Amino acid sequence: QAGGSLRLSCANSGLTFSTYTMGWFRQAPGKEREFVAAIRWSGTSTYYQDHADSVKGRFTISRDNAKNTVYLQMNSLKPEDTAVYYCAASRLRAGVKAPSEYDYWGQ
Amino acid sequence: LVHLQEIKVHLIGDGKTSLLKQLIGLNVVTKQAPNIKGLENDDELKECLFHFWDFGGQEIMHASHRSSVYMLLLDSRTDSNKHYWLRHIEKYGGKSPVIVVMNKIDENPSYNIEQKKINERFPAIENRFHRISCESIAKSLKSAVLHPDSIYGTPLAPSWIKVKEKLVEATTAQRYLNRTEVEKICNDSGITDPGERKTLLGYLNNLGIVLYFEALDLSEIYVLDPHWVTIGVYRIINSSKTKNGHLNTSALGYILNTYTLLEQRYLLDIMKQFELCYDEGKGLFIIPSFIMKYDYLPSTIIPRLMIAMQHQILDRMQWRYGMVLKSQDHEGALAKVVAETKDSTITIAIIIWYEIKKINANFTNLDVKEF
Ligand SMILES: Nc1nc2c(ncn2[C@@H]2O[C@H](COP(=O)(O)OP(=O)(O)OP(O)(O)=S)[C@@H](O)[C@H]2O)c(=O)[nH]1
Repeated sequence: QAGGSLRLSCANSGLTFSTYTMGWFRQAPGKEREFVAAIRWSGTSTYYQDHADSVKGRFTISRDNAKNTVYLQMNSLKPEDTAVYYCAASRLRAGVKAPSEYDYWGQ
Repeated sequence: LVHLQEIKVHLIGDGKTSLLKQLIGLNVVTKQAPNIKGLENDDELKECLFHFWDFGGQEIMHASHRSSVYMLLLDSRTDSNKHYWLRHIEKYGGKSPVIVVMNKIDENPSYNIEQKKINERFPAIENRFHRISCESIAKSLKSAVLHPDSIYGTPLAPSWIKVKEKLVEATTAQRYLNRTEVEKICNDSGITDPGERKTLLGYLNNLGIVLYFEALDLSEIYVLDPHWVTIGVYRIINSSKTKNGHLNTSALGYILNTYTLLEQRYLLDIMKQFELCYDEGKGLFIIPSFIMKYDYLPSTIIPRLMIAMQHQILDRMQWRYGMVLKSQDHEGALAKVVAETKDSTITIAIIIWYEIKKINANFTNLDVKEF
């Protein structure tokens, strides 16, 4: 419901991991895969950890290494912000914060 | 691959001790996540290096001592001169995240700046503000470090980090590398691409461990150590002998003193190369630190306009904020250019405009006003 909560979990098993960054992209009406929140987490460490537009507090991003999962927490959801979320994996190790390198699309 | 996990922070005042209370330093101090109070709770950045630099003064002007975070510092009496350091961060530095903090709120608990207007005016802020006196500073710092416009987690080959460590080991003692030695260390790992070596040196410089400029033009020194080569410029730029306006012939040993006469004339050549002063003759030194108005009046525009010493000058007539000129060209003209920091203006008494434009050309979209 409007301004509620919604935790989405995206799991990846047996892949590069270290050479991989997980980014969430929201685009329902062909919105050209707009960037929402990415994380280059390596164990307890985290390198990129950046947001866009709605920013933090509104949207929370976390990663747990216990089951190799990334969690997107939806809070104060604005009804017009209706879009479908996709997981994307970046693998290039030359140049941090690589949007165009999110080639391996998730589920 | 292997990431870098390092960053530099320059404190930009007009305070600095107040933010040194969060550290528990004449710039260039190193800290880790446990060292910072209030940010050690997050294990996200446990293995992160922090470099803190800070200065302050009126005639002290070292524009070049992303890949950093700038915490601008404000005080109620200095809010009139606020556009200065903000435009300085916009022009020089990089595209680094900026955190504006207002300090000493206890003396005036009713003063708050219009943070919205400056936040929209400066897109590197993004509402990272504090109004504390002597913490949200830790949260702002964390949210600023992990930014695409900054380098904290950057994937580079491990050979690059070995080369960086070897360069640090060489520079902490030698203090100045040769181009031959730079290439030798670079090709120790086999890397000889000018682009690759250029990026490695840029990541070494923009993080402020080993400096490197494109205007040295000296074969004796290629890169250089900020722990000594910047403090050296700091000593000579003000020693109460340059306050009067003229430095002695070679009495830099009286100023300074690991530093000797060889390093003395190394740094002499360096300071003439940085376009800060002119050697005139017989060991004389200037150290210069119509209606034309500049927002963010560059601190070193008079030092660059006074390099033309063998040109129009009447006789040793310098205000340390101005000068007097006497045209030696065809006919006879008397001129004088003087600066006013409190008004951010320059005056002209009656080539001069050509030199002013040639000096201000080294700026990126610096607004100017003529009257
Ligand atoms: N006792 C005490 N003194 C303070 C406090 N805050 C500021 N001061 C005083 O302010 C002075 C320093 O002002 P400060 O804002 O740090 O200027 P600065 O950093 O030295 O100069 P700058 O150009 O880089 S901004 C010190 O003398 C210090 O005593 C405080 O909370 N307690």
